[PDB]
Amino acid sequence: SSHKTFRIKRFLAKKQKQNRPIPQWIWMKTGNKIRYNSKRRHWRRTKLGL
Amino acid sequence: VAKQRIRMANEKHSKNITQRGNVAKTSRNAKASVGPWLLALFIFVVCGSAIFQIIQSIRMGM
Amino acid sequence: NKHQIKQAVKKLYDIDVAKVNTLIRPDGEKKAYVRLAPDYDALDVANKIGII
Amino acid sequence: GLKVGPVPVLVMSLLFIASVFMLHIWGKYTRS
Amino acid sequence: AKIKARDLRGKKKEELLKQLDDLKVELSQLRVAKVTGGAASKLSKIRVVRKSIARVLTVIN
Amino acid sequence: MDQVMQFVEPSRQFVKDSIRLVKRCTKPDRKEFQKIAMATAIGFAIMGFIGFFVKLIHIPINNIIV
Amino acid sequence: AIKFLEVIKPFCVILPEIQKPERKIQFKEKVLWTAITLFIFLVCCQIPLFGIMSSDSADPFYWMRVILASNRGTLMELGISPIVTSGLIMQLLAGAKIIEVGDTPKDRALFNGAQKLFGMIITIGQSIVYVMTGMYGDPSEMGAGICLLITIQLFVAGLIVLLLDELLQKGYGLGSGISLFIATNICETIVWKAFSPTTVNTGRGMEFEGAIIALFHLLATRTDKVRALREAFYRQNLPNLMNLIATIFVFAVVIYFQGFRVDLPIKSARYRGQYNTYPIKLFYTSNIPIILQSALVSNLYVISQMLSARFSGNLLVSLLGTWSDTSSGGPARAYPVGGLCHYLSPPESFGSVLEDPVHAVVYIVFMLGSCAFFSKTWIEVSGSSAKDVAKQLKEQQMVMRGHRETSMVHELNRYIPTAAAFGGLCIGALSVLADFLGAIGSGTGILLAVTIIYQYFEIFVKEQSEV
Ligand SMILES: [Mg+2]
Repeated sequence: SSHKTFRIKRFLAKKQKQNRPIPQWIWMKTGNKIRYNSKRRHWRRTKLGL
Repeated sequence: VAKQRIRMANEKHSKNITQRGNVAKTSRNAKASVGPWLLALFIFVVCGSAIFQIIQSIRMGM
Repeated sequence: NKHQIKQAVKKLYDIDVAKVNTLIRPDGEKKAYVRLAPDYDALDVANKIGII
Repeated sequence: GLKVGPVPVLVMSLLFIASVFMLHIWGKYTRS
Repeated sequence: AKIKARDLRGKKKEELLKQLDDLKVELSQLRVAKVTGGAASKLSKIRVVRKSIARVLTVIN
Repeated sequence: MDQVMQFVEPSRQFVKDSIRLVKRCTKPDRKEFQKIAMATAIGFAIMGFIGFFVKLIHIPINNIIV
Repeated sequence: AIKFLEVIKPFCVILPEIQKPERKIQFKEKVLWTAITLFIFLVCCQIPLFGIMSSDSADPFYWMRVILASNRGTLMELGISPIVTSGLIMQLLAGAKIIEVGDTPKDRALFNGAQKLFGMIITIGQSIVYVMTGMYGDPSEMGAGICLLITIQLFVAGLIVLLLDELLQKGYGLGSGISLFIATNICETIVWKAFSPTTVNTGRGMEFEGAIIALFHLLATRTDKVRALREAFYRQNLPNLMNLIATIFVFAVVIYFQGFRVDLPIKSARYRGQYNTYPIKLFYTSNIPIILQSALVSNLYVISQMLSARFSGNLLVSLLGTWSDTSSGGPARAYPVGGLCHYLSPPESFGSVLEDPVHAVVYIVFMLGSCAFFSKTWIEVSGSSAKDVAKQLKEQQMVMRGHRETSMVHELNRYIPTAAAFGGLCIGALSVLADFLGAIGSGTGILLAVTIIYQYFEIFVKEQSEV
């Protein structure tokens, strides 16, 4: 809702920032195995629970 | 603004059926930011340079 | 807070502040809308800071 | 325009350079 | 011209505070440069001035 | 005063803009300045030396020919 | 516009157009190409024409010879001017949109090929004039045969320059050939004068011309070291170390200001990071402005001369300009004694400046204002104004972070117009300051050489960095 607590708005903001693709220079790192961000979240497909 | 212009423009666009593939992008065909007075001034500087040098050479040629 | 923002802006850049508006952005950062006194030109001040 | 190599551009210039020298040598020699 | 802790050991509290102030002003300018198109050299200086700030504060403490 | 201010203002603004622009330029640093000078100084000498020598050889040839 | 281009199309079929380099030329090969192309140019500039008999004629364009890099009494009499004047006026027309050059490679090629056509035509016109006016003799007395050889020599000699320039620009060399040649004469001019082993039989006796060399001989001969140094510093008839000191002092000032630039942050609109910088150099218009200023200065002199020599009794003519062909000691020279042109002329020395301050003041005001005016307007002609630059960036999918595509023009408008105007005022000031301090050669020439060297160095570093 628009009516929000500071603690909830701060939790949501951190979930916003984690929800990005990995930098593409991570790919060239020497021992890298990560291909993509496997922890991407979609606001419609899966819900935060809070 | 004359509201009759909707009709005029609407009818005019409907005439585009006959020139499909070459419709004009803009009806308002009708500017150089470079002012004509200044453009002429720039011409008086650049173009003349070749011409005058010839004349000065001509002056020294007689 | 707004009082702290106002005093920091005055001391950092030696300008005068008319008022301050604040919001917290959806990414968690706080944005301050600092208005300068009518005798200061923000455009001139932004040049000193390096914004423009 | 006409397509020409770079060395021929080099060559023709050298030909022009040497030729003028020949004229200067010829001109002075005949003037003797 | 780098800041080393050995240099700062004998300095008086007032000099370190003044030395700290110069670094903090310098860092603020760099963070402006970070968003206004600074050179890669200026961006790399951010970490150097941050650890310089930590060194002075460490010696003061 | 209007006609004067009509002429004065564009002049006054231009100076303010120039000061504004210069403060925004990334002027070369001391290390940058020295680096550029060495390269330009070298290019200045290399280029002049080549012409110097080339000119010096021709002089006798030119005088001998003419 | 298309009609004008098309009428030039049939002629462009026959013109000699260099072939592009299919294989990526290595830096070592490119540098070689430049060195030979440079070396040949010098060989041509020194060689006198065949058939000349008189060369001591006075040079009203004594200044312009260094700028356009032309040596009187040599194959490079015409220099690059038939190209520079062509290059200038083509861009002027295209910038004025008189000739709309399409994005198609053919239209671009035909535009470029067209430029050459007028470029050689200027060469032909000037060369025919240079022969017809008899700046070397009397075509009746030389004889028609001699005349033709001089003309053909001049025509191809100018031709060779164009292809050599085209060769360098087409990737075989580096940078721009035109820039290379002009800077070439300037440095040789500075270096030779300092280290000239030629000596001059002045009334006092034989004297070395070299500012550096003369000091050594005077020091090695004159017991009075102070007298030797004093004499070696103020040879008003010969270059002096004082001028050498001034020339070096200019050299520093120009470097410091050549690096000035405004770095706008940009990125790719498609990919994260990839933060890049679009630089707005202080000399945005480069050396072009002062070149225009000199011509407009030259144009006024010609008009002032022609009207004075016919109607000197008219008040308007006197105000426009008055000339006296003073010929005391040296070769005859037409100097402006009265009228507007006189103030428009550059005072030679500080002493002359101090004698009549208003002459320098009016000269300063016009030279600065003209240089700024030429730069300010050249932006809308050069096709590098804010709207143009924004169009290029959008094509490249670049954008300013946090900005819409349409607000980049406004951001670019902050710096581009001001950089252009102020860019001219600074480059105009530097030429005035160099000449006032007595730099060896000319500030304009000095500015050109240093600026070109940096640009030639800029590609040097970029090419060197890749390897
Ligand atoms: Mg649901």
